[PDB]
Amino acid sequence: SSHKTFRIKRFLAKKQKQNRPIPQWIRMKTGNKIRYNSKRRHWRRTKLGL
Amino acid sequence: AKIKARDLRGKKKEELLKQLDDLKVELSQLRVAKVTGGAASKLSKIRVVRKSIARVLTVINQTQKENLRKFYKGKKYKPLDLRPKKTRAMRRRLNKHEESLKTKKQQRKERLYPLRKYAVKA
Amino acid sequence: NKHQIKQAVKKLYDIDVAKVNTLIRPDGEKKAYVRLAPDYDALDVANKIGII
RNA sequence: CGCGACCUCAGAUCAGACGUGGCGACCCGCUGAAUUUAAGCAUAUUAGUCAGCGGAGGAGAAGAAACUAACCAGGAUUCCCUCAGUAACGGCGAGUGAACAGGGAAGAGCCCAGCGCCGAAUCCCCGCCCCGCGGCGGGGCGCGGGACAUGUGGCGUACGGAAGACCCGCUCCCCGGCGCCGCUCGUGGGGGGCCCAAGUCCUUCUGAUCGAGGCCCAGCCCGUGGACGGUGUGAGGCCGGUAG
RNA sequence: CUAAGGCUAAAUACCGGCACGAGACCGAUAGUCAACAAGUACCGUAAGGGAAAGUUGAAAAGAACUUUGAAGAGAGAGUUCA
RNA sequence: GCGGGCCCGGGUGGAGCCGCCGCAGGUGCAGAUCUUGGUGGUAGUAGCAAAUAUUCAAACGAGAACUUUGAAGGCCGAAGUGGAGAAGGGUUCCAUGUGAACAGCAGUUGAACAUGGGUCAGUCGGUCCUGAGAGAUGGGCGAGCGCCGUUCCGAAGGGACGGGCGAUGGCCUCCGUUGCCCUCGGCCGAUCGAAAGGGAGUCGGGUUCAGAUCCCCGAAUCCGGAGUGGCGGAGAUGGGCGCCGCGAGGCGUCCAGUGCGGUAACGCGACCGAUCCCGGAGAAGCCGGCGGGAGCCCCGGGGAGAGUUCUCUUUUCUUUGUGAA
RNA sequence: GAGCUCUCGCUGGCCCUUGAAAAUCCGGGGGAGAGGGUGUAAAUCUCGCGCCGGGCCGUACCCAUAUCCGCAGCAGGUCUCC
RNA sequence: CGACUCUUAGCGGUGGAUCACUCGGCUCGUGCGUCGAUGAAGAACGCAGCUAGCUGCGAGAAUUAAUGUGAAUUGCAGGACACAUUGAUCAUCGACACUUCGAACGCACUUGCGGCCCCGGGUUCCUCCCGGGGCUACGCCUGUCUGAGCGUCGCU
Ligand SMILES: [Mg+2]
Ligand SMILES: [Mg+2]
Ligand SMILES: [Mg+2]
Ligand SMILES: [Mg+2]
Ligand SMILES: [Mg+2]
Ligand SMILES: [Mg+2]
Ligand SMILES: [Mg+2]
Ligand SMILES: [Mg+2]
Ligand SMILES: [Mg+2]
Ligand SMILES: [Mg+2]
Ligand SMILES: [Mg+2]
Ligand SMILES: [Mg+2]
Ligand SMILES: [Mg+2]
Ligand SMILES: [Mg+2]
Ligand SMILES: [Mg+2]
Ligand SMILES: [Mg+2]
Ligand SMILES: [Mg+2]
Ligand SMILES: [Mg+2]
Ligand SMILES: [Mg+2]
Ligand SMILES: [Mg+2]
Ligand SMILES: [Mg+2]
Ligand SMILES: [Mg+2]
Repeated sequence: SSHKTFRIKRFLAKKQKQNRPIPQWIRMKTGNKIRYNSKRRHWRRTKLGL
Repeated sequence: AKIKARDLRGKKKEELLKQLDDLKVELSQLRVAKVTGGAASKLSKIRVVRKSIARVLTVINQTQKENLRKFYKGKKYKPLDLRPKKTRAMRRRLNKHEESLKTKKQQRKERLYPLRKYAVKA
Repeated sequence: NKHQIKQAVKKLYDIDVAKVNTLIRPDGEKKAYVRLAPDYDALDVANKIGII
């Protein structure tokens, strides 16, 4: 909106930082059952209904 | 290079502050090296320096609070952080002196008619 | 604050600052441009701190 | 024209404390229906129930008769069985519906106001000294303050009480510290940590035995230990444990 | 019996909390919605609604290397009792 | 074996299973427009037809109708298919790389995926003010969470000047601060409420792959502080009297001196002043007509660059300026 | 040049419609008080310069026959300037 | 003998039914039975060398101190440690520490505006300015101080 508040900007920054994929070296751990992030958020669907 | 609390217990306050300043300078340099590529050996020192800073600050705080509660030991009124902190209800509990307190009537009754030991069938 | 940034830079790197421009990056971190006085050179202090 | 007491009433970033919210299975105080049944439905029933509000603890509430009974009487409160689907209530329809006594679990009794006698004999706060002070107490020293006679404390409360008269035998209970011996029932009270038996025996299957056969008596050893789990299958004896 | 004043533990209750034990109970469409990054992903402005999803192998020993193809994909070879 | 079903043979499978005597049950499916999951015919079928339109050559590339470059032909035709914002979105923005999946064909392309990078303010806005309204205290009601109401059943301003006292601090000269005493004092309800209302003050050039009235360069401006006033200038250096000196001028004394000019409207760089009172600005509807200024368009020319020139055309096309203060 | 747009200024017409508040700034009426006393001072709603500071938050991009809402790159909807 | 179609069988596809496994549920029972203004429950934002989620933690931020045990953690490097040394990891946890909202407490919720004291930068307290530290909510009890009343009285 280019007129966002500080709280909204912090929320968007945290979501953007969380949107990254899972690192590869996690898969090499002994007790690992995770194959992909499965929580990736795209900006076309799942429009983050603030 | 290992920092242990045993040596830090006896050191003076100014020496501990200087050591803390040196450790913070080293941590800043380690961050600068981290953002400039650096190396695995340099990057592994970040945790060591952070834990050394934590140890120095813990020693400082423990010594300061021990001295402060030594100063207030005996005063009727003490700072809130130095007061015992058990629970909200337990601090509202009775003083343990009023529980043992008995009225003159109760003391008269107990003194005049104490509970006695007895046996039957003999 | 910008005053705090100016004083911190002055105390750390033994430098005098002309002005500071700050912004909040779209990741949660604060980015500050520290303008150096004409007496000192940014390249020299950058070499001294290690970045190049 | 002002000052000095008292009574009512305000201000405080005045000194020291207290309440606010959360959980809410169980508990206490209010408010509080309609689905449903009556083969319809309005009293009834659903139901002092759900929904809503407030308030605590480890339990809460209740509790020591302005009682039950009518008997040759019982005797605080709480819970179990029975009383009893009974007395009773109810378009006397559908339906609703206790209490007493009896047998048990447990069992504990008490305190004020008033009435009156003691020189307020009473209580709170601030200063100093001594002890311990991490659930801030005890004693002493303060013509240092305040509360209180519009009533504090001692005796004393329905089971009677107070004071004298003079009959009888006589004088240990509680609180705060200083340390000490017995480790105090699941047969050493609670919490934590480290440990305590015996085949990897001989052949033979298998990728791998913990399988099969055999070994001074079902076989070799332990057994107050033959639960369990792990170990490349199905292990009392490989390992942790198990019993004590 | 002596109301219009007050206190009191025990026998009682405990689908929440802390730490344990057990089962003629279910065995991944069952059993709590949730055996798994589950009150998560996701939906609605909101009060709220709310999943699907366990299994290589004893041991990754997870297929070196050669060959066709741009690659996805194959043909040989190798590991493993498989 | 009438049957419910059962016993053997073969293959796969790799770790538990069954008979008999009794006990117990969440114990037998073909249907419930049953619940969940999967799979067929339809079917390589309907369809990939709203808004005029593409073609040639080259490059990268394994691969080109869809990418890029150049040329040609077109459309949107300044109420645009152009250039910028508000709400909303939230990294979709920029650079590089891949072509697993998506972009209902394809793709060497993408708003896809993976790495990194990017948002710079006294002057642009929030922040300040109040509007419609919302909502505490006082007060009242309510079993209660709370509700009514915003001046109504309030000891509602903790502020200020001048004077006095007391104290400290700083060359206790001089001043500040704080405390007390006297004195002065209407407001009108705490507070919230507009990124389009009110609200002082910044523009020009350059600059990035992506930011610039924000960065750099150059010119300004607003608010606040300014004590010891940093300076100059205004209050300012007038007259009379008694002397000295040829005179300019110098000395002593009395005073005036909080400015000056114009008949006037008003003007000159300033040109003491409190509690108090008055006024103005902020601060205003819609519509018509006319006039001034600017930007753009139009015409006659000069230059500079340029398409046509098979005939004509002193040719047609583009440009030809200066910020705030 | 009744040329288009913006702006400034006059002049009218309409209302049983009369078309915002506050913050903030300024001018004026008074003289409570101050000044030094004949070269100086108190004052300058500060006349011209000179010195110091201005903190916090937003700033990318789309803004629509593809970056928003309609389950989507949906012939729909969505407030403005040149 | 063709193609297509129908039944059966072998093999190969889609699918995940059945069986066997289970660090998960359901039910009953035992003991204990503890939140918060010294700041609860909950929420937000951050913390790892490489770290998205889960879990853990709070600028001392994948944990500090102390105690017990005693040679590791591990997906890779790096390594601290000499494991003849309080000594790696673990468990316990009694010391210390514990960002922002939230009963949430200077006023509102924008992370915007303030007042009262102290210290430092600037000063040589001089007020502007900057940084740091401690306070500033409501109700209520006891007590203190300062007050009002044509409330009831006493002296002058
Ligand atoms: Mg959309
Ligand atoms: Mg008594
Ligand atoms: Mg009926
Ligand atoms: Mg019926
Ligand atoms: Mg009916
Ligand atoms: Mg009833
Ligand atoms: Mg009671
Ligand atoms: Mg009874
Ligand atoms: Mg009967
Ligand atoms: Mg009495
Ligand atoms: Mg086993
Ligand atoms: Mg075994
Ligand atoms: Mg053993
Ligand atoms: Mg399930
Ligand atoms: Mg067709
Ligand atoms: Mg057309
Ligand atoms: Mg456009
Ligand atoms: Mg792009
Ligand atoms: Mg396609
Ligand atoms: Mg406002
Ligand atoms: Mg922009
Ligand atoms: Mg389209």
